[PDB]
Amino acid sequence: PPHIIRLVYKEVTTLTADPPDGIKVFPNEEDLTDLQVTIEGPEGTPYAGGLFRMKLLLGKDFPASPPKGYFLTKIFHPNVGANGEICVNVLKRDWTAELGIRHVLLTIKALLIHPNPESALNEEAGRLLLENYEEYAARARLLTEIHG
Amino acid sequence: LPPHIIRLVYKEVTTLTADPPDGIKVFPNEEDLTDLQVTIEGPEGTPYAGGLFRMKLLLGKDFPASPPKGYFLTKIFHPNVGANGEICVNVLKRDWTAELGIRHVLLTIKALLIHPNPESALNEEAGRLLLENYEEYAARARLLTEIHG
Ligand code: NA
Repeated sequence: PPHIIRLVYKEVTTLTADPPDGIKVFPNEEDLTDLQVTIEGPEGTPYAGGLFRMKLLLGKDFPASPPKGYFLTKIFHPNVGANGEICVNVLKRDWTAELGIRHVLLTIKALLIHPNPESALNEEAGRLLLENYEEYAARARLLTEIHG
Repeated sequence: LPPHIIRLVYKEVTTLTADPPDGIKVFPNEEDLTDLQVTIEGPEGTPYAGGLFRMKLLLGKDFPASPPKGYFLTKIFHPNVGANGEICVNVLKRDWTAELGIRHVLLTIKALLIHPNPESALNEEAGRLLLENYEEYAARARLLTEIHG
């Protein structure tokens, strides 16, 4: 689909021109709907110092609906499930089709800073976060040192 | 107030001020390097979208040992903002260290507008609504944003 080609152009060029801090995007030359992404773990969080790889699958309907996202880097996070699937409450609730990849990635980076344990795919991470933050952070830091 | 802490605030606020993160602007005042004024744009795709939020950062005498105090001057309907604009930011209270800069504080506050923390809520009604009836929380938040942002 041509809109995908133009759309990836529009999305990737701007992302690389005024890059958000710690974010980089690698279009798969074989399949432009598969967008690979690295996000540096924000300072002052358990993910600090890590490089987190993820992919964004842009459906044919993008941007009518947001992409599906996966952390390829193993991570201990309330809103990241066993297969690496991401659940972002602002994406599934306040999405409009004027938004694009920049918004998606800033929302995911911001979720690393302030996870949402209510909508937790990883229920252990979510309970620790609310009830025993130090134990959540210790487990999030160790996976960061191994996998980031 | 120590002389070594001042040199680093000088350099950090200088580069912070001329090249801030997207949606952030910093306005130091000549009278007091420890009174920082900040505006944060409401991130697109949140109920704060389109608004411009004013806040101040105070660097106390224990800065950067203790983190700065933050206040929203713009009125906002947000779970982690108190009635007088006090900001409560959980990751800053728990994962703070002296090496973390002003830039990091402002990004964490901006990120907090995207993903509020209803469980640590200063604004009990905002936090409750976010968890039970997101659609009204968002409307209230959008209304205030339209008036004040
Ligand atoms: Na949150």
